[PDB]
Formats: sequence, structure tokens, C-alpha cells
Amino acid sequence: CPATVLRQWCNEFHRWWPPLRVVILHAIGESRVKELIDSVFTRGHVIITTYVGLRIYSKHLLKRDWGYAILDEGHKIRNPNSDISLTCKQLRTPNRVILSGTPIQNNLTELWSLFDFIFPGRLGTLPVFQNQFAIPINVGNLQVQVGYKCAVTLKDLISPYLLRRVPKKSEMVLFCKLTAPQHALYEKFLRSDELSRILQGKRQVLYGIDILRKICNHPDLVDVHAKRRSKKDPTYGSASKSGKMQVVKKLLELWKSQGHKTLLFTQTRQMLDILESFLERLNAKGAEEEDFVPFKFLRMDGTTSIGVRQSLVDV
DNA sequence: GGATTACACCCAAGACACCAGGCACGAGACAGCAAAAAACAACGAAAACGGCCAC
Repeated sequence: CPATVLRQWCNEFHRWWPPLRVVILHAIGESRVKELIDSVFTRGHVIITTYVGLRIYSKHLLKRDWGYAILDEGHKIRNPNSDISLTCKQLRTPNRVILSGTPIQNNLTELWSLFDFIFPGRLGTLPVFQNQFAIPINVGNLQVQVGYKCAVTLKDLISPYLLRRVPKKSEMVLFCKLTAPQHALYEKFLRSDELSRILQGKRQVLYGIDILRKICNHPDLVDVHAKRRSKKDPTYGSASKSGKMQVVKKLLELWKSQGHKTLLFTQTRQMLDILESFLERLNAKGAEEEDFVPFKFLRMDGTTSIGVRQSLVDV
């Protein structure tokens, strides 16, 4: 189980079934873990492990036989060929159960790799799994019917191996335009040597679409002095240059006076600096004048500690 | 019988090819102030964030 539910997983054991003994894979539940191993198979009933902690004591875990196997992680297995398979699929037990309602999110290769852990391959090998129906599903008449049967065969083959069970919502998508300073920086980066250099193969496209998203968030994020002016230059953020501040200012102020607890969502902690300078400036403007209320934001990320979590989640 | 009549035997001029060496090509192989100094372009990038374990 993840490290965010470690105590939780021991808790239901304690409350529902006290007769079941339990031992987490930590300093308690290099010799000390070996005395822990002493009578962890006869006396010990259930062993708990964080899915980072197996490769801390795997020397004396993967060796002996095991019974029932539970893994509460269906998005940290995904596709094959990773440390996942290295420390997981070497377990010695038919009983293999995964607890996750989102196993399929990227591709059917993840499906094959997840089916491998539970069953020894009722479908076939990875080359077999691919050559069977990988391309036909993607491309697809000339595809549908043969593809229809080749897919329903898979559905009947794996269906008795994974269970499936399922106010209102408004999805308004606004299509804003690139500003003129944005279009200039877009064309400048558009016609440059680095893009072709990435395309031919010396680099990866992952570093050329991260920088063209770096300009869409706002112009001032493709600067070389990003860290040098992120939190010590009160002009780094700015407004109306991003092409989205106006549909941010208007949309957030339509709820600020309306009193609607709203969620602002990003992906980068670097753009958090800009949206945080922006909202501090909004706070300054509101506080200087009257008939208003402080914006009162907060930012949470991996920089903070695991202890904080729920607290802010609650506040 | 023995010498004219004929035919064999060889040897000398002859030729073609042989043996080698020249002669020309043929392309490698060069190989081209020294000392001093300054300008002077080009040699030339893994993003970013999280979930951890160990501080």
C-alpha cells in the first residue's frame, strides 16, 4: 500500500479482525529486521509493505514462499520493463490481486503488464499480445468486424480477471488567443535550430513541448533568469500578458464577491509563483480600497511535508 | 658392272617466336621565408514535479 495509507491499512486489521496479526515493513511492524523475520511466518500472519520499501529488505522477503498477495497500486505498475517487474512479479504465489479502479489510462500495454501479475499469461507473450490486436484497435470498414471479434475475444479472456463497477457538472471550456507578445515569442521559438535538432534525434520532444507550454502559461516563464526574479522581482508575474489573466481576473472576481469556494489548478510550481504574485497584487489592490475581502490563497506541493496535508486540506 | 637414274641424308640458310630490357607512361609523393602578434568564428545544453527514504 502507499505510504499515505500505511497506518490506515493496519487500522482495519485491528478493528475488523483483531485475530489477524500484522507487520509493516519498517524499523518495527540490519539484524533487527532479521529478528523481525524470526516468527514472522508462523507467528506473523500479514506483512504490510510500502511500494518503495520492498527494495530495502527484499533480500529476505522474495526468497521464502507466500500465500495471498494484495497490491493497492494500479498506476505504479502500468507497462512492463521497469523496477516494478523487477520487485513484484518475482513473487511466488498464484494468488495475486490488485486494488485499483484506474488500471487502464495510457494504453493496452499497461493492461497486458497488469494481467501478467495476476495470471501467468492466459493471452500470450508481449510480442503475441501486440501482434494480436495492438495495431487493429488503433487503426480501427476493413478493420471493425475482424477487430470486433479479436477484441471481444480479449474481453471474454480477461473479463473474469478484473471486476468493473462505476450533483451535476458543467464543463465550460474557454478558447483564448495568443497575445501579440505571445505570438512573437511563439514564432521566434517556432523558427529556431533547437526544434529541428530535437526532431532529428539528438534530443527528446519532451523538452520542446515543455517550453512551448512554458510560454502559453505566460510569456515571462521562458526567461533564463527564472529563479533569479521569481520571488524577488515584483514585475515577473504581471497581468494580461498571459492571454488568460483576464479570463482569470473576471472569472475569479465573479466568485470573490459571490462567495464561491473555487479551485485553482496548475501543474508546475514555477507558474505558482506567477499566479501567487498576481494574487498578492490583487490582495494589495483590494485592501487599499474598501468594500472587498482578502483573497486568502495557499499553495501545496512536494516541497511541503507529508505531515501538513490533511490540515490544509481541512482548513 | 657401273654409272646413269633415282632418292636419302643432312646441313645451312632461313624464319618465327622468345627473352629481356629499354622507354615511356603514370600516378604516387612531395613540398615548397623564418621570426614576431593580434584579431578572429568555431569548435559547444536532459524540463519539471512528485513520492518517497535518509538528513
